[PDB]
Formats: sequence, C-alpha cells, structure tokens
Amino acid sequence: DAIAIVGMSGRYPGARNVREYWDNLVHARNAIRDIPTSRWDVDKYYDPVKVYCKSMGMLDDIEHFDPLFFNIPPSEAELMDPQHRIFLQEGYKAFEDAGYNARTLNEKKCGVYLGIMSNEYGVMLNGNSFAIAAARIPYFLNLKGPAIPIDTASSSSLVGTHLARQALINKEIDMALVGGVSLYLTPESYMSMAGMLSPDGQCKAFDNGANGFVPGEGAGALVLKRLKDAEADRDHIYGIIIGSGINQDGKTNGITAPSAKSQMDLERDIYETYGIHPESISYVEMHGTGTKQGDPIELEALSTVFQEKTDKKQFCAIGSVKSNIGHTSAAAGVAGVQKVLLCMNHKTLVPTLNFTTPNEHFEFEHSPLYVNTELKPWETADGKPRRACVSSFGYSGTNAHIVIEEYQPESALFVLSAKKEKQLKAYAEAMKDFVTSNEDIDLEDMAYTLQTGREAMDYRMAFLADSREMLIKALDDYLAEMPNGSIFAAHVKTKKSEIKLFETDHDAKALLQTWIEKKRLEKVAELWVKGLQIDWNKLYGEYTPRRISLPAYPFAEEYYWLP
Amino acid sequence: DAIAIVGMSGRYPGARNVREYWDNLVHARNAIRDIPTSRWDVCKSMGMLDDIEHFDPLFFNIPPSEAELMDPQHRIFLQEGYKAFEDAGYNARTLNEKKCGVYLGIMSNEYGVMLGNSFAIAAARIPYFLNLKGPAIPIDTASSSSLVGTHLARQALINKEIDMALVGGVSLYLTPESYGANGFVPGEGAGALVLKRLKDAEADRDHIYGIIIGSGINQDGKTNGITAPSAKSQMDLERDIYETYGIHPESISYVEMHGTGTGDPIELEALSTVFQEKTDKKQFCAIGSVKSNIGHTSAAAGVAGVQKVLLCMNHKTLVPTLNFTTPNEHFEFEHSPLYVNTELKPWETADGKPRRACVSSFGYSGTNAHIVIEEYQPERSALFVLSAKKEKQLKAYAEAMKDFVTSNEDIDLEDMAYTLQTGREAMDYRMAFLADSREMLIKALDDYLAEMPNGSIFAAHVKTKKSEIKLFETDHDAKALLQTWIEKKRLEKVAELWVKGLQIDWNKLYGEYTPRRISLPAYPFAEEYYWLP
Repeated sequence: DAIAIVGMSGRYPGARNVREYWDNLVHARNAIRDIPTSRWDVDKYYDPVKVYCKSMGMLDDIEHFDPLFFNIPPSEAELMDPQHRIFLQEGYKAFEDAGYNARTLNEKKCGVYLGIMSNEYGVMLNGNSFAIAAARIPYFLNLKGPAIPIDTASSSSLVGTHLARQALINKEIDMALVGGVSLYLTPESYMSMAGMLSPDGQCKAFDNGANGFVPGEGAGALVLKRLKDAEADRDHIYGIIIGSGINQDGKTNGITAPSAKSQMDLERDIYETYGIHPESISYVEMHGTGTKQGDPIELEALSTVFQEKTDKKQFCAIGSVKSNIGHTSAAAGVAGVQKVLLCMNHKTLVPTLNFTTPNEHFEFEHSPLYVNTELKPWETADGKPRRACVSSFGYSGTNAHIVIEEYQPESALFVLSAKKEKQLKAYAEAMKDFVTSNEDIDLEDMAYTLQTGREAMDYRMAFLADSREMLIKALDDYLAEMPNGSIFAAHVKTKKSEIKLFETDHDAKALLQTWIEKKRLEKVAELWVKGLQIDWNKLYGEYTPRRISLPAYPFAEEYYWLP
Repeated sequence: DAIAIVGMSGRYPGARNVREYWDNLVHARNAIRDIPTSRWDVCKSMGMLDDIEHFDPLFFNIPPSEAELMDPQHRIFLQEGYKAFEDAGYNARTLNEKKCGVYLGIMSNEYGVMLGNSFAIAAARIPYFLNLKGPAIPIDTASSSSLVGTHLARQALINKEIDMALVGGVSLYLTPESYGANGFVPGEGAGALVLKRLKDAEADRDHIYGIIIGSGINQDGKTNGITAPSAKSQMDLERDIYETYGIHPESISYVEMHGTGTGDPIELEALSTVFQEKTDKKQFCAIGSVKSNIGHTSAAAGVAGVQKVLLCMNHKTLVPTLNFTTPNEHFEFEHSPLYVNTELKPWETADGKPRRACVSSFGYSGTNAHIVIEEYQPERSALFVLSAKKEKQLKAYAEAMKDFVTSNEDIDLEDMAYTLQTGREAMDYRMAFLADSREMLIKALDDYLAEMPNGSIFAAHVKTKKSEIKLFETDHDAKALLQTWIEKKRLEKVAELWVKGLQIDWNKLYGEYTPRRISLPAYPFAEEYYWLP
C-alpha cells in the first residue's frame, strides 16, 4: 500500500544539505551563477548566436571525498567518477538521517535505485560503469536487494522511485535507497544547447519568457520502507507515497519533444488506479523546465486532467525548484520530492521564481492551477492531510509522476563519534549549529538517536545535558578545549586495558548493568568513550524516546581529481 | 501469475537468426574466431557478429546521415526488437498506442566515445518508431542486464502497469581498449523477447514459446572485491524464488548456468546445495552454458540463454554444452542433483509434466538474476501475401520464406497464410499467390524469384495502381462484389486486388475455423553500410 519516506539527504546548488536547501527555498534564493574558469573558460566556448549559455547551478567542492571512510585506497579515489563519490556519500548520509547504521543495515534486503545519465569523468580519464555506481553502497554496507542504475535522462530518479515502490509492495525488498546524481564537468556535455538551453541562464518555469533551461548539478537520496514496517520500527516518517506511475511519449515530432496525450494518460491512470481525486491535491512540483513548447504542454495536460474531475478553480499551487537551482537532470526527481516533503513538514508553500507574466499559450484564470510566488502557510481543510504531486519527464520520452501525502502520526547522555579526530570536531560543530538553529529540538529523542542511530566509531566524545543551553555550552567547551567536568573524550584504541575489566569480570558487568539501569550517566559516559559497549535499550524503561533527523557524518574534505 | 513469451528474435555469433542459432546448438558448433584486423590489429579471440555496420535507416524513418552517428548497438537492437514483434505476428498498426514497456540490457558506449547515443535513447528508439506507451528503460547491471529487465517487465505485467513488454539485450566489443576453466571469451549479440500475461496471450490466440513462472533479483553485497561472487546470495536468490512461487527443485530438469568458465564452482555448489535441501534424487538436472558456443555476450547473455531454453523446450531436445572434458576439481558431481549434459538427446519428462528449466545471470557489479521457465502445453487453396518497402527486400523476403518452407516439411499452410495476411504490415511492394500444398508453395516462390511466368502469381507496386483500385474502395456494389469474392472462393481475384493496394478484410476469409498465427521469418532489412563519418 503506502510507502513511507524515512530518511533523506541532498546536496544541491547553494545547499550542502537539505536544511540549507529549505532555508534557500523559504528565502526565494536563486543559486544559478556564472560558470568560473576553475570549471572551464566560457569565453573560449561562448558565442551568442560553441555554447550560448554561460550559467549553471553548480555544486561546490565536487572533488572532495573521504575514501578511507569507505575502505577505498586514496589512489583509487582519483580514478572514480565524482558522481560515484558524491552519491556514495549522500546515500550513506540518507541512511544515517533515517537513524540506520552499518550494523543495522548488514544483510538487509535493501534495493538501490540510482538515477545517473552521464560518463564525463570516465571519458576524461581516457570502475566507472553505471552498474558499479549503483553497487558501491551495497558493497560497502553489505545490502542484498538489487542495485540498478536508471538512465531515463531527467526522469531517472523518479523512475527509480516507482520501481522501488513496486518492489517494496511486492515484498521483494524490505527497504530501498533511491536517488540521482548529475554533474556537468565539460564544455562539451553541458553544451548541448540542440536548442535546449536558455540564453539568459534561467529556468523561467510557467513564464511567457520561457526559452530553455539552465543546467544544474545535484545529488540526493531517499530511504523508503513499507508504511506498516516504518510504523512498527518506530522510524521517523517524512511523508508517504500513495501512488506512482511511468510511461512513454511514444511517437512525437522529434524524439525529444513531449506528448500531451502521454502526460494526461500517465496522470489520469495514476489517479484512477489509486483512487486519488484531483481536488485532494494542493501542490504540484512540475517538471517545469522553462522550455517554450514544453511548459504549456505540461500545464495543459495537468489542468485538463484535473478539470475532468472538478469545476473548482485555482485550488492547486504549482511550482518548480528548477527556478531556484537549475535543471539537475538525473537528480531532478529526488530534488522535487525533497522540496515537497520539506514543504509538508513545515506546512509552508514557497515561491517559484522567474515568473513575471503567465505563458500566453495557457489560461490560468479558469484553471484548477495557479502559480504560487508567495511564501505562505500551506492550508488544508478539516482534518485532511496535505497532498502533492511531482512530475519528471525525460528527453528520451520516459515519464514519471508520483503522489505524496503528508504523514499524520498518532539529564540526557549525548554521544558522538568519528573515524578521525578532525571529523569528530566537525561533527560537534555540525551538531552545535543544528541545535542553535533548532530551538525546539527534543533532547531525549536527539540523545537516543545518537546512541542507537549512529555507529560508535573510534574517536569518541560524550556529555550530559538537560537543556538546550547546557548542550550548546558543552559542545562549545569541547570545541574550545576549555575544561568541563561533564565532558568525556577518548580514542578507543588507546584505552583497551582500561575497559577489559568490564568485559570479562562477572561482577563488573553486573555493576555496569546496574549503572545503566539506574541511569548513572557520568559513569556510562566515561566508559562508552573508552570503547565499552553499552546496551542503550537498558537506559529506558516504560518510556523509549524516538529516532529523529540529525546531521549526518561530516566526511573528510580531501581533494581528488584526475591522476 | 504466468508470463507468456509470444515472440523472439536473436542475432548471435555464427547465427543471423534464432533458426540458425538452434541449428548451431543442435550440431554443437562453436562460433568463436580470431579477431580480424578489419576489427582491430591484435586473448586474440571473440564471438563476433557479422556486418555490425549494416542498417536499414529508411525503414525506420531515419536519415541515412543520422545512421552514421548512431551506435550500432542501437541500430542492431532496433532491428532485432522490431523482428521480435513480427515473430509474434504483431505489426505497426496493431502495436500503435499499445502499453508495451521496453526494457533494454546495455552496458557499453564505445561508438559514442569513438565519435543521440545515450542508454536512455537506445531504449526509446523502438517506442518512438512504433508509438509504444509503456516505459522505456535501459538496464546496465552488466552481464545480468537482460535478465534483470525480464524480471522488471514481468513485475509490471503482473501489476497490470503494462500490457506487453519487449525485453532484450545488446553487446558489441568495438575497441581494443575494452578488451580447465581459465576465464571467458567475450561475445557479441543482440536478442529480444516479447512478453504478455498468459491469460491475454491465450485470449489473443498468440503462439506461445513458454511461460515464466518465477523470477527474482538480488545483490552479492559485500564480497572480497566488488567483482567476486557470493555463494550465499546465489543460494538465497534461488531458494527465495522457489519458495515464493511454490517451485520444487525436483521439477527442474535443465539449468542454463551463468557458466562463464572462470566463479564456476561457486555457482555449482550454490545451485546443488539449494536443490539438495529439498531432494535426495541424483543427477536428474542437466546443466549447460551457451557461452561455451558463442562466448560471453555480456548484456545479451540472459536473453541468449532464455532463447536457448525455449528452443530446447519447443523441440523437446537437450543440446551439448561444449569444452567439457573433465569436471572442475572443486565440485563433486557424482552425488549431486546436477550433471553436465554433453549429448544431443531427447529431453525426457515423466508422465506428461511440462518441462521446467532455469536461467541464471550474474553481473560483475554483483546484481544477480534467476528465472524459471515452464514448457507451455496448448489444448483447399490458401492465399499467400508478402510485401516490403523496396522491391529488392521483397525478393529477399521471398527467398527467406522459400528457405523456411523447404526446411520445415510439416508447416501448416493455412496458419502460414493467415500469419502473412494478419501478422504483417501491407507495404508498398507486393506479391501474392495461391497454393494448396507445400510443393506448389515452393514452386510459386521459385517461379517468382526465377521470373518464370506463373498464373498463380501476382505482383505490383501499390503507388502505380491507385487509379485501378478506386473502382472498389467507395462503390457499394463493388464492395459487395469484393465481399462476395472474399467468399465464393475466388482467392485469385482477392490476390490481384490486394497486390494493387486494395485493403482486404482478412477476417472475412474465415467462417468458424480460423487458423493461428505462427512464427515465420521477419523483415529482411536492407543491408547498407554505415560507420563513423
């Protein structure tokens, strides 16, 4: 039936994580910049009549990777497509977002469905196949569901979502990691203009000035489970997928042109199959690429389908994050899904950009649809969960559309760890920022997530806190190296002898067990940082807190490029 | 539930089509040859396709100059995919707007680099040409690709998301750069299957090669190096399929192994262990690998193995696996359910049970597939018509038909005529004739090709005869006379008119015996050379 989204991670232009993404959306920020000479010299390719677009939504630090984290030799990292490297990182972080770690993922039947559509690095070099890109995560984490790359161009990551959903519903897998990654490394690729790109370097989605898209870069991942499992497992749930479908354009006027009729059939068939009335939908993240003949076709299709079922007018807001970040290609679907989930979580709609005058080939006034350009509350009537759709159409003519529904659910000991001390310090910084930004964080849920939803790695710190202010101060003291008697820290490999007593003696174990049961947190903390395995479940009696989303591992930022 | 395979087409080393492929398997032929300098200047061996440069772009409404810029993987699959539909007896008219998915195994980009050529487009060429409306997805899981695609198509069909699938794979080895058991020899190939729900295939009176009764896919996960196999994943994959679908290993009498000649002992042990969990019976399941004949055809490996199995079932015959002198030391056969079949022999089954077989396909990225196939057990002059887009191809079509009839002494003439009438598109160059036996049919095609006058043979180019058939298209008495003819047995008249362009309602030829579509030779494409510009 319903598929829960239980974890997410993303990296988009202007946004290193989904928190910065949300902040950028709320503030109507546009991330598109001129391409710098550190990528390639646009002057050497630019002609106005060659490339006619000089702009891109670009990711920062595409060369950065933490190969040692993944048991990969540094020299092999230079030979790996950065698409692979960046997805490996984001995919891993999505699992940590959900509160799953290597131990809890080991041997899981988790499918991996990866949207990917380009091979620039591998060519520049003359390991880098799409097959291997999709398999890196399963190899690392010892997953056992199928690992399949999907290249249906810009619908890839939504196609992958559809396949994962079907596999989950058929019980062939028990979890999925779905995602997409796109980079534009070369003037040659990004180039293919084919007439596709905007000379102004903006996706003017829905606007009469729409004249092509601006390429964008990105990487994102979602972790999916059947809703009944997610509820039994006490996952945190961002939203639910309640319908999806894929089809083809078939014969169009040129193989890259869209089909109104296919888009209508796709949407109608989904809504009929899954019993979804268009009146119940209040937002659609459109494919919305800002192409002159594409945009009106999309609007007219969707509008027509909605109007078959209702006479209600201007009840469904439409937008496209491509107006913020550009066209992120194989990652486009996952970027749109994330935007929708964030909007649902905060009960807020955010502006779509670059919209001055409606496209002349479509009349909005008598449409179910309207273009939302305002930051505003996402209102819903009565009890009802919010619902939204996401569309993603590819140049090869394979289309996808999904429907998402809002999910409506019925002293603490803080521990942190990393593979290197420098990354522990970066972790503490990330947590301090997060807590600073999130004044309402539930401290007991946060601690419980750090205890049970993160792997205990070799460099450790821990401390007690009963409030946000105390928590912030401990992290500050840790970072400033300023003495604080409630902060503990150690490198596990250095403390083996100091812990052995509690691992082998029967009365020591019984005293440790008693300590954990009577919540003697200072004692548990000192021993944990030294490497002692703590049975965290024993800390909790009648009441067990819940896993929540927290910042995920701060990878080492080591540069690797062509050998 | 069950998925029917209603069409196939294939092009492998030494075999231009599935009929030659079968002939080569029966005779234990090995297609591996030394790589010639015309490919590159030289492992010096490959299972190679012939004339990989050849394409018929005009047939596909593609400009000849575009053809040079198309990855021959795309071109060749477009041809084989099309032909699979014609094998099944479907044409552009009957496929138009069908919800048919396309799932294409493909794992290399050599041409594009040497130089439109994305995997996404490769999968979309057929849907664009035929106006298909199911999703078109390329699959790159390396050598398990075409079997992974078969699994996905099967699940979409079961879930009613599509009403037909075209599944296939294609691999070519174009560059030196991308290139007892001692490793594999690379092979080239392209193959396609057409799939439907069994209930639809029976209602539609399709011819059915076999049925898929179970499939699954999984991953190796963490192995010792990312290209190493996992015994445990292979076992879990097979066990899960057999349990999910209620399949007893005792019922299985052939397995087409992944069998790359590297890996081999892990595969044997896994499958043997799974079977032995459920049965004590010894040496009842033959194993083989067509990679011994044609090399490792990579993305196409799964489809090549499935086709071999279907062909074996259809002819109730097991064929030798090659290059086997002594068993791999790391596996003991004697007390195994499994035995290596090296004989051409009858495929025996007990008390009228359908034969069952499995096909395994494992990729270097660790995504595995396995399917289970079951044998399907089904419950006067004729008017032969042939047409092509050019006269030269019409002649090539007539030759292919004459060879087929010559080779097949038990062909049902009424089923063949029916297939030509209802299962082929009426194209601009036309011929037709009457025949009431195999001998007369062979003689008519011979006469046609030898240009010997024969009063039973008609032929025309449709664009040249327009004025001459208008008399029948619009008049109500003319339609009645035509309708009368489609009835008092004057096939000669129907034939003359058809070749000139008149649209005939073939259903009207049949009262309440209606023949059945069968497999016949498919379009003989123009063999035009296109390579790098």
